[PDB]
This record gives sequence, structure tokens and C-alpha cells, in this order.
Amino acid sequence: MTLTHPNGLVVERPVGFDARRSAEGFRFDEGGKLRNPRQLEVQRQDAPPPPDLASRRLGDGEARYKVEEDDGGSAGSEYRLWAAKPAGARWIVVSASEQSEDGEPTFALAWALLERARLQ
Amino acid sequence: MTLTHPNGLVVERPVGFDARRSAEGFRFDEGGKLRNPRQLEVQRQDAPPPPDLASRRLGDGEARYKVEEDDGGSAGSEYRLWAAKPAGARWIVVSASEQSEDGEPTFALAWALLERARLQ
Amino acid sequence: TATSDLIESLISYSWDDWQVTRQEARRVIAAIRNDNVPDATIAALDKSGSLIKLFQRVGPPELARSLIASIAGRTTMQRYQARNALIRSLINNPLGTQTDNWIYFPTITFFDICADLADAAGRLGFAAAGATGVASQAIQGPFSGVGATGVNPTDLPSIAFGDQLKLLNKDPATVTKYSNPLGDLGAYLSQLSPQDKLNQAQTLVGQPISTLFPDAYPGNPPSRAKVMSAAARKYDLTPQLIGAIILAEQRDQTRDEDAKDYQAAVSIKSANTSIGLGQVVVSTAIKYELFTDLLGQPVRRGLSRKAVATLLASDEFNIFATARYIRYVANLASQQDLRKLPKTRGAFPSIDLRAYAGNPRNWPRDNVRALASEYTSRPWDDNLSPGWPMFVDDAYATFLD
Amino acid sequence: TATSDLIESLISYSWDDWQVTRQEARRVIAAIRNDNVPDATIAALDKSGSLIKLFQRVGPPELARSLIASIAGRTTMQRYQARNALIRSLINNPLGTQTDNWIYFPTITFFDICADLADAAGRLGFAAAGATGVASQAIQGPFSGVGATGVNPTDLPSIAFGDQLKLLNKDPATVTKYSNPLGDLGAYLSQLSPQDKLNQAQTLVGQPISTLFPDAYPGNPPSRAKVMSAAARKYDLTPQLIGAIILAEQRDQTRDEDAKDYQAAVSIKSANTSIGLGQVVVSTAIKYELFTDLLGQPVRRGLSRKAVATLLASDEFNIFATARYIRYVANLASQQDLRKLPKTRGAFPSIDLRAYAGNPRNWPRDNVRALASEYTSRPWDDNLSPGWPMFVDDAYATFLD
Ligand SMILES: [Ca+2]
Ligand SMILES: [Ca+2]
Ligand SMILES: [Ca+2]
Ligand SMILES: [Ca+2]
Ligand SMILES: [Ca+2]
Ligand SMILES: [Ca+2]
Ligand SMILES: [Ca+2]
Ligand SMILES: [Ca+2]
Repeated sequence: MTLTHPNGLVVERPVGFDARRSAEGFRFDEGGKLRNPRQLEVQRQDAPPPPDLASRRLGDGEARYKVEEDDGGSAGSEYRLWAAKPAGARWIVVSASEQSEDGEPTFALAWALLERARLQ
Repeated sequence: MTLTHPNGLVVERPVGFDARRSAEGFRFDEGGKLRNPRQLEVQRQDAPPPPDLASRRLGDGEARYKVEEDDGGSAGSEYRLWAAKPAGARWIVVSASEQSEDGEPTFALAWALLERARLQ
Repeated sequence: TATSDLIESLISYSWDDWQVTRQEARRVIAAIRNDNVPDATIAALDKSGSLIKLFQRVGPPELARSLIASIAGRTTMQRYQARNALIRSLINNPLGTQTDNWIYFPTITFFDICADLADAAGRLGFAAAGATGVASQAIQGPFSGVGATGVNPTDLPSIAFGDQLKLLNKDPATVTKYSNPLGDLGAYLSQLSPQDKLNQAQTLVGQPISTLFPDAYPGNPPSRAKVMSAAARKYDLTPQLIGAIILAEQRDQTRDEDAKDYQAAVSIKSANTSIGLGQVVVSTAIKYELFTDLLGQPVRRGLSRKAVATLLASDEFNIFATARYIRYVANLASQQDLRKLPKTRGAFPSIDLRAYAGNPRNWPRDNVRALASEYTSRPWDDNLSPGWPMFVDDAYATFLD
Repeated sequence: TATSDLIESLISYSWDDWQVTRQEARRVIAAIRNDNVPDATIAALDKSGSLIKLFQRVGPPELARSLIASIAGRTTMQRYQARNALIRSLINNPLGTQTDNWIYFPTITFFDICADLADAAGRLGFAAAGATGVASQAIQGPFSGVGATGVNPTDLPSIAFGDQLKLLNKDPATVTKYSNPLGDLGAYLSQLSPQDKLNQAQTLVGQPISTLFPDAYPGNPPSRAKVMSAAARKYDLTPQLIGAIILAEQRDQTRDEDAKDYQAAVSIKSANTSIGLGQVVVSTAIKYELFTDLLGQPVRRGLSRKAVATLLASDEFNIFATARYIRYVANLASQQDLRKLPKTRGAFPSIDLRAYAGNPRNWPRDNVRALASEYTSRPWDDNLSPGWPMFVDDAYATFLD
């Protein structure tokens, strides 16, 4: 329903994904036997984002985001996302994979998982 | 708010228009000193529509309609709607006009006036 | 001639010289514009086989436009040689001038518009250059279109994809953004002082025309005022009538509306929008041949619909189109019978159908008011605009004084 | 030769006859293809000065395309002579063959492609006319792409304008419509009988190739089977492995994805989409030179990105590209450290990295599965498609019978 790690992090699980928790926090893989499964992942980070990160006004605060691209296969190129937002003294990081044929993916689901994510 | 003619016609007055009861019904002219004001017109009548005219469901009933277009001026072309729905053995008619530079207007208002009209 | 020789050395290739640079090209165009004997100069260049060369070697489209336009406009009995030379030049590289704003004029047609335009301008008295009066800096709201702004509608950025989409769905918050900006016309005038009114009028009329063929003119482009004067003369109007009609239109025009006006007319839809200074409607331009007095019949016949819509975004073409259509409306009214026009007599009791046949100076003020209605809408259908007559009438006051 | 003479009469001008009818051209393109001494004919045409005339006189791009394609691939000795004549006839940047689908191929590039292709099919064994095996009538949903359909993506209508805009706006419901049609791959396979599976396989492989260069072949185009065979021989695969990869691609492919696939590759965006039977990515075709075996170094260098995306929609070029890329992926795998690929071995424990260097006949099934994963995605990054290995394996079994 509404996952809540012990280390303070409280996120709202995405419909249709396997809720599976990792030491740092949570990890999300898309259910079904899909050709191109999306796969998010949330953690409570301490260290700040590297200097070069771009910015987008996400929600009411700001977000520091990086976007990778690599040669894939016939499902299109690999696209890895990376974005963090101010969470008190630390940050709430979202990590999202995806292949695409039609240029950079919107990441609607990876952003909604950062806009909602708060801390205890 | 709700106009009731002595011949049974009851319509809802479009917000922002001058209501003025005519012989067979009502006549609405758009409020203000506008360049391109909408002119609407509901009335009742025993006669049927002119022979041959497009049909279309108008909510739960039919509607006989025709849209004229003519040369106008800098404000666009003149568009005249002519629309009639059955009210049992009689008919409710709506007329409407307005200029458009951008092709045929929706006539959203004129239609909401035919759709909501009633007899009794 | 002297100018022939200078051009021959600027375009001629030598052992150590294989391109006509961008700067030699400019020197060439300058030399053509500043020549005292343009016809002889061209015959010379033809004699030497270098006329054709000249067209092939002055290269980027923007430069070819200036060259072609300067020669189309300055040359009388040699026009043909120049034109042939140019046709013969379009083999291989037929792109020519047909890029950007001029995408809808075939290079040869661009030549022909320039020649006719320069003839018209001299014959009708608007060839002479205009002091560079200042333009408004507005980019949004009423009076921010080309009238106020001098920024040509074909120069405006393409409407973003998001917006073109909402504009196809007919999403009203967006159709607003891009349609007429005023509602209460009276309310708008209330905010302007006698001075603000005057300032606008001067802003409108004092600018050089925003023209697509600047180099068809002997020098700098004419003031709009100059052009309105000339168009008044041709159609037995007054430049104050014309200006009042246009100022009325430009008050109810925004920069975005200019963008939408033009781009919808040259998009797939081929819209029948009202365009430019006087808000002339494309089909009406064609239907009433509103460029008659600036363009020969041959040239007009070949004009695509989209070329006509581009011409309306050129100030001189729009002014003349506006004037001719006004003289149309007034004329159409002279033949009408006032008895059959009850609501009209009602709204403008002093109206005088006969007087319309002649000059606006001998018109009752109700003839202007009525014509204002019958310009923003269908002429003489007994359906009147309630707010436009007072709105055009005010602008007329400002111009009369 | 008998043929050169017939042609000579058909293209010669007499008094008051200086045009080559459309009927005459067809008889000439016919006469060429029915020729038994096509090399001698050509030389006997050049000996008359008729050979330049020929290319000059056959004008409409569709017929020039057939004539050039035909002569390019029926000549050997005299091939250079015909190519000479062609260049000579290209006076003044004529259109030539460079219209329509072939718009990204300059006329000399079209000739030079039919030449290499005709030679490639003889040398590699796919020149022989394929049975006119029949195609599906489907126009949407899974398995409605060119593989099922025979309808080339470059013949598909332009994507409706409202839709183009939504796609540019990344509208979910609209991207859904023009992307991969399948979600749950297992479900898809369940809802097919083993007999439905067999029919898709037969329909894929049985049809004549959808080729952009039909007339480069001696008679009718080969069957996809025939081309796949030749391609498996060339890269040490088997036509069953090739087939299974493509059938899995074509199941996750619709008509609307075929249209999005190509049109986005050659629109202003120059997109990096997967195009054609084997769903090859445009940039990947270039980086790995996936046409090495049909076209020479000369021709390939010249090819614009869009030419390549357009070749990718030609079944034979696609099949060869697909096969080549597969052998690539297999090769890259024989060079790998299974110990540094823990997920990979977790998922396919019988995987035999060494045997990937040889023929698929000798691969463990788990090798077809892992290669499927690493064909739809990055090869050998130790991240896997969960669905694609069972999906391709299923197609494989169907072909193995
Ligand atoms: Ca030079
Ligand atoms: Ca306007
Ligand atoms: Ca307008
Ligand atoms: Ca009217
Ligand atoms: Ca003949
Ligand atoms: Ca696909
Ligand atoms: Ca694709
Ligand atoms: Ca992978």
C-alpha cells in the first residue's frame, strides 16, 4: 500500500511493481514477464549530489537530476535516470531504468516517486 | 435563471446575456458593447423543420440542424446555426450566430439551450 | 557603364580568385542600388555574358533577395533581360530566394512582385523613404501586433507544439491566448487618455512599413503614413479613415494573434484567417482581388493561396488591400436602399447612402460608424456590430482632430 | 544485338515525333529484362550513342527507377559503360530516381545500390524468384507489421497530424498506440494455438521480400526464406535462429509502429528508432556497418543517415543487417568471462560461452535464450530481459519443429 522503511523513509508504492526492500531502503521491479521492465529504487542518502547535476522544479522544491544513455538493443537505447531532492539534513534519491526507441523517457513514475517521498 | 413563456417554453438563460421574451419564445443578446457578440434565439412551433437537414442525437433525443457560413469582415465569417428538437407533437427551435476567424464555432451555448429546453 | 565594370571585377573569377565572397556580394548590391543609370548597366552586363554569372554567384538566399529586388525595382526597359538571365540561372540551383519567409514565392515570382511593386510605388507616390519613427516594445496584450510593433507576422517564432495541440482541441484558455485580446471595447478606451490615444496613432503611422520586399524601394522603405496617403488617393478615401480602421484593428490585436493569424493560413489547414495591419481575410483578398493596384494580372493569377496570405503580412500590400476593400464596402452601400435596411437606419439615423460614393470628407460621422460595423462583419446585412462603430469612431476622432 | 535494335527503334526520334511514350518505355524496360545477352546489348547501344539517349528519354522517376535497376543488375562486362552513360544524362540536376521512397538516394547512388545488390544475391544465393506466398490482411495489433503484412514501412501514409503532435508531446495513450503492442509476453503465447504459431512463422518467411529495389533482381524478388538462408550461411547461423529473432520482433510490432518507426528516423529529429523486420536501430546499423556484405565501401560511405534508415526498411538489407548483428552479439559473447556475468549464468546455467563462436546447431538452448535477452537489450551488461528469452525460444521451437 504505502511502504515505510525503518530508516525514516516513507514512499507510496507504484501499482504493479514488486515491492522489495534493500539495506539502504527500497527497490522496485516491474511485475509480469516483460520485454522491457522499468525498475526504480529509492534510498535515504546522506552525501550530496555531485556538482554538475541539472535542475527541475519538482513539486514545491527543487530536484538535482542526471540522465545517462547507452547503446541498447532492438527495444531501443538504455536510459538510466538519477535525481535527488532536499530532505532535511539528507536527501531522498530516486534511481530508474528503462529502454527506449523514442528518445529520452518521461520518467513520470520515477518523478512521482520522489515528489511524494518524504521523511519521518 | 429559468424563463417560462406563457406557451409552455421553459429554457435556462445563458449566464451573461440579456433575456428578452419574443412572440413565440425568447431572444438572448450577449451582454456588453462587444465587437463580436453572440446572438441566441429559442422559440416554440407546431410546424416541423425544413425538409432534409443533418441529424444528431442531442442528449436523449434528436436534433435537426444546419450550419450556414458567409463572408463577414475582419472579425471572420458569419456563422448561423439553425437547430430544432422535437417536443412531442410540437418543436423547440434554437437559432444562433457569431463570427469566427478560426472556422466553424462550437455553438456550445446554443446547443445547451436546445438540450435543456422543455414544454408544458 | 561605370557600375557595370565595378560589378564585372567583383563577380569575375581569376587565377587567385574563385568565389564571390559575402562581402563582395554586398558591395555588388550596394553598387546596384546606388547606380544612376541602371538600365544601361544591365544591358552592359548582358553583353558580357556576366548577367547570368551575377545571379549564379551572389549566393545565400538573403543576399540573392536584395540583389534580385534591387534590379527588379530599378530597371525599366531592361527588366526582361534581367528576368531571362535569372530564369536561366535557376537551373541546377533552383532554390534561389524561395527560403524562409519567402518559401511561398517561387524565385521568378519574387522577381515579378518586386518589379510591379517598384512600379506601383512610383506611380502612386509611396517610393520615397520614411524617417525611422519609433515602435512599441510590447509583446503581449492589446496593441502589441505588427501595427504597434513593426515586427512582421512571418518573423514570429512558430507556435510551440503543446499550444498547436490545445489549439486543435479548441481548449478555450488557449484559443483566448491567440484570439482577439479585447472584450469591453468601451472599457479599454476609458483607460487611454487623449495623449495615449494620440501616441498609439503616431506609433502606428510613423513607422517604416514592415515589408517583405525592402529592396524593391529606391532607398529605405516608406512610412506607413506615406503608404496610407497613397492608398487614400487611389480609392477616394482619406488617410484618416484608413488609419482609424487599422488602429481599431491593431488595438484588438496581440503579437500572439499575429503568429496564429499567419501560421494557421500556411499550415495544412489553409485557414481563412484575418491577417496583418487591416485584418484582411485571405479568401476576401482573393475574391475581391485586393492587390489589383500593386500587382499585374499575370502575377496575381499565379499566386498560391499561401502566397497571398504572406503578402497580407507585408504592410504596403495590406494597406492597399484594406483601402481597396473599404472603397468596396462604401461603394456596395451606395447601391443599397435604406428602406430595406431598418436596423441600420435605427443605429445611425444620419447615415447617407449616396455620399458613400464619394470622399469621406463629405461623409456624415454616421457613415464612418456604420462602415465600421460593416467592416468587422458582413457588409449591409442589417446585422450590426454593437461595439465596433464607437471604437473605430474614437480612433477617427484622434486622426481628425 | 536483337535487343539493342528493338530498343533503338523505340527510343529514336523521327520527324515530328520527339517524345518517348509511357508505353514505349515499358516495352524498353521489358525488352531489357527479357534479354539473354544484356552485356552485348549495352555495348551495342553505346556503339550507337543510343545509351546516353536511353537514360535521357525514359523520364518519369518510376520508370527510370525500373530501367536503372534492371541494367545495373543484368550487366557485368558492360556495367561501367552504362554507369558512364547515366552520369552523362544527369544534365542539370535532374530528378532522376530521387523521388518518393528513394528521396534519400541520389540517382548515382540508386544505380550503385542495384549493382552491388544484384551481385550480392548471385554470389550469396538469393537471386531466384520466390513463391508469391501470401500475406496477412491485418492493419493493427500484434503481428501486423511488414513481417506479417508485406507492406513496406516507407509506403505507409504519414501519421495523422493531430497524432504527430501528441507523439511530440509524449502523450501516454498515443505513444501506447505507436509502440510495441505487447505487455505480458507469456499471455500472448498462451492465447495462440501451436497451429497459430506455425502459421505466423509460415507467413513471415513465405512471402516475397518487401524490397525497395525489386528490379535489381533477375525476375521476381526472393522469398524471405531464401534471403534468410543465404544470410545464415554467410554468418554461420541457421535460418531458424534468424527467423525466431525476427518472428519475436514482428509479434511485438504493428502497422502503426512501422509508420512511427520510419517516419521518425527521417523527420527533422533524425530519430534513433528500430526499423524493419529485425528491428535494427539506425545508429547501430552505422556503427557496426551492418550492410558490409551487400554494398561496397564506396557506396556505404556516401549513405546519409536517412538513406540507412530507408535501407533498413528493405527486407533483404534488414535481414542481412539482423544476421550480422546476431553473429556480432554471439561473437562478443565468446569473448566473455562467465564469472563476471553472475546474473547471466543465474538465468541460463547451461549457457555455453565458448560454443557461441560456432554454429547455432551446436548451442545449448540456454544460449538462444540469453542471446535473445542480449539482442533486445545491451549485449552482455549482465542485465536481462525477463520476458524476451522465453518469447524468442518459443518462436525458435516453432521453427525447429
Ligand atoms: Ca572574388
Ligand atoms: Ca484581431
Ligand atoms: Ca485576426
Ligand atoms: Ca454586418
Ligand atoms: Ca516516339
Ligand atoms: Ca517493435
Ligand atoms: Ca521499433
Ligand atoms: Ca542486457
